[PDB]
Amino acid sequence: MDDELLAVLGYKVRSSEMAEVALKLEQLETMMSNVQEDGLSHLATDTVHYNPSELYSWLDNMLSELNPSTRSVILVDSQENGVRLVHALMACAEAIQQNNLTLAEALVKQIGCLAVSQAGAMRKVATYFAEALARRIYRLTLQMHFYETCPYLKFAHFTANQAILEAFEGKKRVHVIDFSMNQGLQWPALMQALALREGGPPTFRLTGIGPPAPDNSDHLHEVGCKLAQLAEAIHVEFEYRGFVANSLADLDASMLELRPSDTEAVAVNSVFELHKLLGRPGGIEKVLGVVKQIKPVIFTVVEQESNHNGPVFLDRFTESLHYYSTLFDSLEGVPNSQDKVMSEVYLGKQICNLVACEGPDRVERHETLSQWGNRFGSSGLAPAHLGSNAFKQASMLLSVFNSGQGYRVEESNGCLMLGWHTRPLITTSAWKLS
Amino acid sequence: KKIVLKSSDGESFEVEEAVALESQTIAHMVEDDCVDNGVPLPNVTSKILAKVIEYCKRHVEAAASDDDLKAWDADFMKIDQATLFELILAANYLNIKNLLDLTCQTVADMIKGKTPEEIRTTFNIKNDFTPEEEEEVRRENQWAFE
Amino acid sequence: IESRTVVPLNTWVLISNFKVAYNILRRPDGTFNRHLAEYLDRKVTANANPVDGVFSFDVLIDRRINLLSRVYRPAYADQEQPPSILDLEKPVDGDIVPVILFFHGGSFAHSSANSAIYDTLCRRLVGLCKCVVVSVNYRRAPENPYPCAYDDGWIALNWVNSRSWLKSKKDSKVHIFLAGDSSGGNIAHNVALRAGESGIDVLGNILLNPMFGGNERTESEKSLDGKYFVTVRDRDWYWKAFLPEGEDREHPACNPFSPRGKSLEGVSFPKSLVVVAGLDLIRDWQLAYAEGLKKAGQEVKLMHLEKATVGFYLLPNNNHFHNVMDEISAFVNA
Amino acid sequence: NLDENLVYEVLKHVDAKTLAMSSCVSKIWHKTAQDERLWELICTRHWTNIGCGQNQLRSVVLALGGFRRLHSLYLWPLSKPNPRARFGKDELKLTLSLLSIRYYKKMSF
Ligand SMILES: C=C1C[C@]23C[C@@]1(O)CC[C@H]2[C@@]12C=C[C@H](O)[C@@](C)(C(=O)O1)[C@H]2[C@@H]3C(=O)O
Repeated sequence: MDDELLAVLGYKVRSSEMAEVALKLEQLETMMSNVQEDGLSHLATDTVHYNPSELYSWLDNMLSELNPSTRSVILVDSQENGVRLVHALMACAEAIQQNNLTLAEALVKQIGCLAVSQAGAMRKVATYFAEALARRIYRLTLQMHFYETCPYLKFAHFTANQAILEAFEGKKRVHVIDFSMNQGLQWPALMQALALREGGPPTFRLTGIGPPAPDNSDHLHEVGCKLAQLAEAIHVEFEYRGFVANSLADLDASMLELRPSDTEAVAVNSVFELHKLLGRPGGIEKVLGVVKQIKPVIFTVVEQESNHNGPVFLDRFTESLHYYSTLFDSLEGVPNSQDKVMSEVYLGKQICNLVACEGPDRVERHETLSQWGNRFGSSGLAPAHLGSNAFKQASMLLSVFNSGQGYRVEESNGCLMLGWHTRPLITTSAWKLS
Repeated sequence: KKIVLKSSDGESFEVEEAVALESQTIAHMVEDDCVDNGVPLPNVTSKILAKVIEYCKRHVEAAASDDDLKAWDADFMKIDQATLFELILAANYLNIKNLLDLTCQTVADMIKGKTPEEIRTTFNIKNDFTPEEEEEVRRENQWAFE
Repeated sequence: IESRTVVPLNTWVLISNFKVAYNILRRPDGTFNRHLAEYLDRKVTANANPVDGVFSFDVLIDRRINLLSRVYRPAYADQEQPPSILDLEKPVDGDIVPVILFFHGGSFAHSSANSAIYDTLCRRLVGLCKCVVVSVNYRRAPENPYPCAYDDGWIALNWVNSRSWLKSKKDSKVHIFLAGDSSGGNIAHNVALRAGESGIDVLGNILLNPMFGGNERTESEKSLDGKYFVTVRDRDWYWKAFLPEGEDREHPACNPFSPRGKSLEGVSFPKSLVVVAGLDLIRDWQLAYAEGLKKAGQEVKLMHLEKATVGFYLLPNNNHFHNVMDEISAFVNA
Repeated sequence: NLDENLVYEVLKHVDAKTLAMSSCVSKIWHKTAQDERLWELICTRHWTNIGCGQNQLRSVVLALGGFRRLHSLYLWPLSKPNPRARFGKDELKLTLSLLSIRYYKKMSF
């Protein structure tokens, strides 16, 4: 088994391999002492490291290269009168859970009256939550602006591109299945990086799936035409094919017109879309089974690191309150503009759908890394550790804006998290067939 | 082999054969033959021709230690504006890469660190931009002013 | 071969891995490879749910400089359910409760408040001491040189002193003990010296292998050079990345008992407990600091460790860990 | 009385900041400021071990909007904290991804 003291210390070393680890450490020590600073520079900049917690594999890779639950809360000083706000809000939630409606309405009015005189992000989140509670009582551009004013989508896109590119080395025919095409702001970077590779850009096939058009439009066609024009301007082959579907449970491995895997690699992408499917019983297992039938080489998953699928209403309400108050706090240094206001509207719709709605209509059921891990590992899927290059690119991304203040990136168990200081917010990971 | 060069005014200069190959235009003329009398250079001043003659002669003599040439070409550039411009034009005309490189490096060094105020005083040029376009270009390069 | 006989296998492996990782990372120019350092570091997250009688949460004290700190306090006996977010700032119960303001090491350029090793150390301190612990996250050199860390510590101390939920019935004041390890010892000493002439009364200091230096090489650096996981080159590199450019190791931040430094005699300074590891290269400087404190007229207790190396307080599988913890508990609960 | 090519030869041996400052003095200097060779050579001054040929990078950058925007939009903010720091392959990848995304944004269906 594992050494207990090392395990709590934060390292994964087997008890039966301690002597081997020490011997490898001493050999690495002598090898580094033999070489000059050139070897140190080579390991500092040229090489990459995977899964630093596994000391055995990390040391072996270094030797080969040299010689070829849990809840997190952060408090903010700007809570002079917020204590009464949380008191009233939790009282209203409990009263809602206690089949009492008149008290809930009175408490909603009290929250409104108290938030009238408040000044801060507390005011905004309290107003949105009060509106959500009013909607619950009564029943008893978005993404572009969010992308432009928040770093979540950019970080997710760049980490996904790095993972896919690292998984697409030494291949001549590639194919990408995207479960959320959206606006296609991620693929230009991937195609530009694949154009400047070492060996020549291979054939690039893209198959996208998106939600049905509310106004019966051809957004997928426009995105495909734009991407084809960009590919022509970059001199890379490109085949595009767009699909319309209400949910991912109706897909099939034979309806995608998949070419044989022995002659072409397949990569599946997903960004903030796998949690909208947990509301329907049995859908996620079928989607994972069809992914297994696809037999891809990589599966990129980006989610929000918070538990919002609890059976108890009050628990979900509390943790969602704290997560969204942290989110609204993290958006105070951004200067005022229409983008900021419209993204607060986006987050308000987020809160309203998460709180007021119930049943299969509610699609906003997030989960943390652990449960996703057991869900993926029940179908024969193994993890795939990311490297330090993605970490560094994410660091530069977060350093482009606000002088790199507040938001931090961390690694754990082969996955990356972007968060406000020490509070994880977004988790990105990669999986493969076992 | 001795080569006679004739200037615009009428002065005659005597040059050698190995130095002639330094000017690749003269070498290209030579490999095509059809050269018996002195090659005339119409649009070239005599003193500039003498200066470039001294430069090329010194360079070939030194080539046949780096600090010595660095100091020599440093001492060469003790000429004013007019001689510098004439030498640049001559180096363009007879196409000597080293002399042109040195003159352009010297002029780039003396324009380094200047402002849109200092350059106009340095070269005595006329500012032909209207206040609107001048403000526009200043705003475009406003990062350079902080 | 000498190191494998003094410390157990697990501590040897851990310290060797740390030394190798920091060695692949040091730059002769003076720059710091921050990104790979952050990637290789192991961190943890706060857990408000009590785990073995200890829970934790983060507080953002300052926003201009992103000054953050983590608070550990014992589990509530009267609350069977896990404490709520509103219950996090509950006033303390007990006639006298001490709070420990803790500073971590890393030669001013490594580790963080939310690092796994210091999280475990603070949890064990809370469990054995039965006290509240505040771990400060100060800025790290060389991107943020002197005097950023002292300002961060001063702001954290002012924040801790001004709280109303960490108070005592007996005298209506706060019982603050400053503690630090490695670089934290220097930070704690400087903050205590600053606060002595400011109004905030400090109860005691707990220094675990304090970091102090000078130009004159001592008799312990030569014999122990590179034999117990610590060499001299790293010492000069770290001291160069800290002090202002164009300064030697006789700066007051490097050597408090320097001709340019202020004399401690005639000034207020709390009692201190200095723990010195014998088999470390900076033993002589630590002993010199202890004797300077003794000669200045301030109370100081020396705990000379005969056969202990650096990082002896990271695993409980040795015998000196228990002695140090017992001595600290006796020192604070006096 | 300077001609076009000689001004290019002069501005060849000048740095980025001085070239930007001299882009404003006069119209001829302004025209000689935007030639892509000068900004290409300025951009490829702190790049080592890129891993790809210069011709392909030049063609792609020209297709995506030129080297002037590449320098003045992403490279300068990156070099602002530490001016004396060489940019590896990762900074190039990030900057090129940002430029391609911007070109995708600005272009019409
Ligand atoms: C270069 C260094 C610096 C070490 C000693 C070492 O030789 C190896 C790594 C550092 C360190 C890591 C964690 C602990 O805080 C420390 C006191 C130790 O034992 O080892 C740390 C200690 C220190 O920061 O002084």
